[PDB]
Amino acid sequence: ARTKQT
Amino acid sequence: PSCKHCKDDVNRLCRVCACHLCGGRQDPDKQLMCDECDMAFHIYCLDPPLSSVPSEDEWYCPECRND
Ligand SMILES: [Zn+2]
Ligand SMILES: [Zn+2]
Ligand SMILES: [Zn+2]
Ligand SMILES: [Zn+2]
Repeated sequence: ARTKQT
Repeated sequence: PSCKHCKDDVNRLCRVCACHLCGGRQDPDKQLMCDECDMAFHIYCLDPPLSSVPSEDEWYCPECRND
């Protein structure tokens, strides 16, 4: 899943 | 300011541009981005909280989750 850092 | 709500003040909570549940900016590597609404959520702020980031492609937050 997509994180804030990405 | 990129964010009109908190004016990018690092000492201010913001549930718009940081964690939508707690307003905190720490641990962006642990903030999940909802694939529908695009808000951020700390894994440890969810109910239930996740001990790690999910490997699954897509993730939907509690507000967008199709029960
Ligand atoms: Zn903000
Ligand atoms: Zn949080
Ligand atoms: Zn959502
Ligand atoms: Zn909300």
